[PDB]
Amino acid sequence: EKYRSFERYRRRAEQEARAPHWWRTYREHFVRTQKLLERKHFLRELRANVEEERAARLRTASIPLEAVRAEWEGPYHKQRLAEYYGLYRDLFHGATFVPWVPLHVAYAVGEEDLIPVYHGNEVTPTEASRAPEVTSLWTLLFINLDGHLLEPDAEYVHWLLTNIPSNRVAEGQETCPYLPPFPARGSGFHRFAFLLFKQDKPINFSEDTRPSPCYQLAQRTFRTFDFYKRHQEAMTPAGLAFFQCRWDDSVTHTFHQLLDMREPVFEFVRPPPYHPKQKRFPHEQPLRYLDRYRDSH
Amino acid sequence: KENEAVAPEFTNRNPRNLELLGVARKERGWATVWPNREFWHRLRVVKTQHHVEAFVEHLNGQVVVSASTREWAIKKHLYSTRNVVACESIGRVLAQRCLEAGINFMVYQPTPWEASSDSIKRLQNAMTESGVMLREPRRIY
Amino acid sequence: HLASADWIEEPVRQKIALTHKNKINKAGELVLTSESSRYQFRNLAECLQKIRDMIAEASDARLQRLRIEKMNRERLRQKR
Repeated sequence: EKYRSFERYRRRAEQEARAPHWWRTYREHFVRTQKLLERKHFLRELRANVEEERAARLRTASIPLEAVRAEWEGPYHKQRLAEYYGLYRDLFHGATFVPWVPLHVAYAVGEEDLIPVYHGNEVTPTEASRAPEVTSLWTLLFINLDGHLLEPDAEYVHWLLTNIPSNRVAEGQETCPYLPPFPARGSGFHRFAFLLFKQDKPINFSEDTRPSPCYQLAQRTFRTFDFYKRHQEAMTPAGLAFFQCRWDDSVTHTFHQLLDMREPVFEFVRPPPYHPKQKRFPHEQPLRYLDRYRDSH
Repeated sequence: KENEAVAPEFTNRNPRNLELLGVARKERGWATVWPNREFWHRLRVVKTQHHVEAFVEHLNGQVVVSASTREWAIKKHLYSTRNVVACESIGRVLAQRCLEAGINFMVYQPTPWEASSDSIKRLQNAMTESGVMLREPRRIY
Repeated sequence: HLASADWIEEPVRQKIALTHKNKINKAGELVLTSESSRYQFRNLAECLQKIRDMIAEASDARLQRLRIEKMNRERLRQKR
């Protein structure tokens, strides 16, 4: 058969390229049931509706999109964002968990509204002046995955709560007091992820308790993997929420006022200049040949 | 002061840090192949016999944001999976999923007939009003 | 120091700074070097000549996109 449109060849060609082959190619080098029956009944009703048919032919139909979002929510798609941004590799050394509790967080700004914290969202450090609102007996931890200034694997806590009764977070132990974001300048977008871990039994995390207030980076540094490994028996993550933050004026305030340190500033480091090595005695070297080699020409 | 201690060079591990900054590498090869590969993300719109689907796909071929009328939430409020209005809704829904995913920029390369289709044009109108950009920023060298 | 230097006229200073911003240090000084000859005076002479050329020669979608991405973020920031 011959493709009657370019797309037919393109779609097959695109699919063909994606699939691996024995010959070398670029990619290898560089790379419940009851509910459905109820759903089917709605389809018949929706299709039968004469008004809906008229709207379709009149191209005037509309949708309550807000309902779609709630019904769509979500576990499988929520995992994609966390994995896509590299939370799992940095936070659990590659362990991947499907979030089952629809965790949602927002940074409270003033009193009129609270800034959402989507998956992959961008929130300025200024807007994060105060701690955010997070919505059985579980725990909850805050992380600065790439906000660390000295060690790559290490990361800093904003605030860590343990033994959170049911859902109410006010009763959780404030092991780590809240700290505003402090992303270094020149490093682009820093990803901060919010993790919710199922707590099988209430356990005193004396090891993770930190002085309140604490303004030392030497004690804020920690590792999620080893911390989770120590509690991995009773800890199974289920909630995810992470945003990106750039440098901002508030960051200077955080680094100086309470962190009490000079603001970190970074940029791509260029290689040392390349210098040709001329010969001390240019034996049998004319000026015309040296003229091309030297700057003058 | 202990806090002052900082490494000479930063350690940023965010995959999209370079992409968001614009310094991430875009495929500049494939000079003998069409179309250009100088896009971090692409909008893939698949119109099946009974369903219309739109996706946002990275160069690697893995969809990050997927919007399909096959999804239960959209269809229940959507009369017919194949329709001009459905293209608008999936674009707005795809945008909302893009809003959920944090992806603001994308590269759309419609085919000659696909571009001429009014439904796809309205779907593009759905994306622009939702703020999703059909054109990505240029790479930084 | 390009800006502080008063011998260069102010209009030239701004044009030089914009044209050769890459050669300005964080302190604001204009830095140029020559290591292309075995003669120290030649390197000095080359450096001086380049300065003379700069004085004589001296004598947007990006912003919109930054607004668009910021506008997109605000619309993207909708989970209330």
